[PDB]
Amino acid sequence: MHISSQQHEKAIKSYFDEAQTQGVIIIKEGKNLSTYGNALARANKEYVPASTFKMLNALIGLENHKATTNEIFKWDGKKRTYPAWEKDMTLGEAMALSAVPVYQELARRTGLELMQKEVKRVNFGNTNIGTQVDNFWLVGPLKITPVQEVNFADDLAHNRLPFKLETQEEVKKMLLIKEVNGSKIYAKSGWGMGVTPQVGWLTGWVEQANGKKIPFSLNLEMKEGMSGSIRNEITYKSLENLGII
Ligand SMILES: *[B]([O])([O])C1=[C][C]=C(S(=O)(=O)N2[C][C][C]2)[C]=[C]1
Ligand SMILES: O=S(=O)(c1ccc(B(O)O)cc1)N1CCC1
Repeated sequence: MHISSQQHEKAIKSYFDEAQTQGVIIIKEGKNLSTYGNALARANKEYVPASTFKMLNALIGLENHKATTNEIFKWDGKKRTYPAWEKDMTLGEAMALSAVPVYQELARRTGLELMQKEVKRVNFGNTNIGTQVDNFWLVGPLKITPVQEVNFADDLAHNRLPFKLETQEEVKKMLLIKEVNGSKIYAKSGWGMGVTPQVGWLTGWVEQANGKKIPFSLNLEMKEGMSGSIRNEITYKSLENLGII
């Protein structure tokens, strides 16, 4: 179409500039990776996955029968960092709320030995989980690049990960976050709150009406008093500017 690549690049860069952060959004169309934003060198740098790891945590737990999709993880009655976590929920509900405590219970059921083997088997990021089964995705040592995250999303969107088809479909059902004029957006957000600087992620794919799937990964620096929803807003504006939604 008739908009120049120079104009697309400038527009998407301006979304990051206007949020007063530094970031990149990687788009994959077929095999071709396109990098946009205001800090392109972030594309092959390593960051903690933070809550984007919930996608893989869920695959591993379901594959290894550590939970079912209808199982209700009970709230233990203790005060949580966020009040909306103070309730009983399924893995899918916990995905949408990014309820760390539920996914920490799942990681503990899986256990360190099995978790390390599965993370190696999938070859996710730097593949190192260290010795602490319940926080390795939050504070290190596990790290991943935005290129690696968009390639993970590409794999999951096309059922190419080494898990059963049914497992992948169950996790994909948990990730629907927006529907825009016949396009569906499947994604998981991430916010590394226990690292400095703090990393923000939104990793997923657009499923267009025609069936084509376009993976993406947004990566940026989360700064003092930014809203979580800036990740979503920059992402939707960028995908809209490119005509993907
Ligand atoms: B996630 O990236 O959406 C996510 C990570 C960490 C936290 S947390 O710092 O509030 N937490 C409770 C124990 C670690 C929330 C969300
Ligand atoms: O995705 S999160 O990191 C997240 C964290 C903070 C906000 B906010 O108050 O603007 C939104 C989402 N998360 C923790 C609970 C959901």
